[PDB]
Amino acid sequence: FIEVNPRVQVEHTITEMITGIDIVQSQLFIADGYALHDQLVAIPKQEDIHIHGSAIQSRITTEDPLNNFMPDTGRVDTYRSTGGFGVRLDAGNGF
Amino acid sequence: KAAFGNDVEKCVMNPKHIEVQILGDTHGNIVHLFERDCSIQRRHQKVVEVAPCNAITSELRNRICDAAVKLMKNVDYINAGTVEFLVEGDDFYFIEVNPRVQVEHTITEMITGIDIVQSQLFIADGYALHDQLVAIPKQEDIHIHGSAIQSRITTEDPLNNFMPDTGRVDTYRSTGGFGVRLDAGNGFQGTVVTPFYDSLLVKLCTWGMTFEQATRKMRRNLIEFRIRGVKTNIPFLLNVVRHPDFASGNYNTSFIDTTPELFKFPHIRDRGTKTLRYIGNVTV
Amino acid sequence: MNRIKKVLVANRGEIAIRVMRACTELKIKTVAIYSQEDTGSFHRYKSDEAYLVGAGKKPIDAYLDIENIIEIAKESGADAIHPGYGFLSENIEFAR
Repeated sequence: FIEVNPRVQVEHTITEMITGIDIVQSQLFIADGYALHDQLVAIPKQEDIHIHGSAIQSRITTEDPLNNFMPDTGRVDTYRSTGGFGVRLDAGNGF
Repeated sequence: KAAFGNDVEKCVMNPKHIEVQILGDTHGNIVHLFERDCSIQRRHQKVVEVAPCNAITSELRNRICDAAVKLMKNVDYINAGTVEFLVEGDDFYFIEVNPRVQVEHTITEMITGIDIVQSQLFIADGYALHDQLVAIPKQEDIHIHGSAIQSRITTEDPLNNFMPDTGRVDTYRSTGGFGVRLDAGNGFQGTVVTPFYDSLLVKLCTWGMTFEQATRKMRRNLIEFRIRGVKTNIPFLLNVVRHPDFASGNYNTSFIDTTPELFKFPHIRDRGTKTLRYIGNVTV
Repeated sequence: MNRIKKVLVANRGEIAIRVMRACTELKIKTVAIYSQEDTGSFHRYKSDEAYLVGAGKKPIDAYLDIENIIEIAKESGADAIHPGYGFLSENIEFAR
């Protein structure tokens, strides 16, 4: 053991992708009090929770590695994202 | 004669349009990637495609799929292609065969986990389906994870009877998040749509463990989209996706047309645009 | 990946792009083709190379100039051609 985070984490996406379970939707159901295994919440019994595939996440940031990762600033004149099979994007300050 | 170079079967009542995706290598290995339900259609034109089909029994599904396999095995079929079927009650019947990738191949990718087009390329290089690099499992090992719905945002305007609007897209803001895939067509901020080619801007597919889950994500995504400069079919797709008979999962080819409400659209004011009209007016 | 080092994408639009994405994911060079009316379509910028095809041709006819495409395919060094869907996807003469 090293630490415990009582919150959503940045990297929760990948776990969503391999389990199939929408974490944040679940967070909201739980705060409304529903049980994990209710019909609506649709989280399966632990025995029934499996891994599909694997998922890698990387965060594109304005940290510039030539300038020792000093977050560059300014206006984004051109932003063209990607997509396709097996690609998810969670947009931040990116338009 | 007008449509094609060249100038009769028993009509059917309220069928369900079901396709099966097939992959075969140069080494006589053939596999199916399960069905897709394209029963939602307008004047017999596919609109919203869903996989897998929720409303059929697994026993049936396998029968249909195995039927498709038997056929493509019989022809020693190579690479990717699709066998279409029409389905009534518990009887199914062959309709057509597409020896190519289909537009709606995405959803099958999403439930199987198998990259079809990557596979197409491996197969054309000749590798066996079950090679290490190609990593397609034995049929027994191919399963369904969740379900996925695909809808194609186009410039067809439903007020103008789906005449593909033309022009420049001044604002195009796509969506994303868990269980959302986008396959971009002619859909970036600068682009101008010509009328010469088809109307499609972007293909929006969403996935969920349960189809009811996926439908939710589709709803949100469709609303979230901001496209300006051209009319689109979004408000139409929203009405079909909102419709309760769609969420039920029991629909047939005759589901559109039979339901006129979908063609009635909310009279939405954007306070915002009208505000800019005023401001712009008095400014000039 | 073995005997395909480079591939031509004998199509436009969404489907063209999907293929390119696949190739690039497999370290395969890609070549696009665009009609005169499609000098603007962003599928042409998404490839490693691109050439105009249907010169003087009616816009739909342009992506069906079989012979042209092969010349383009041969000049490019394209080991293979992916026709996507629609257009020459099902055309026998081309396949042959």
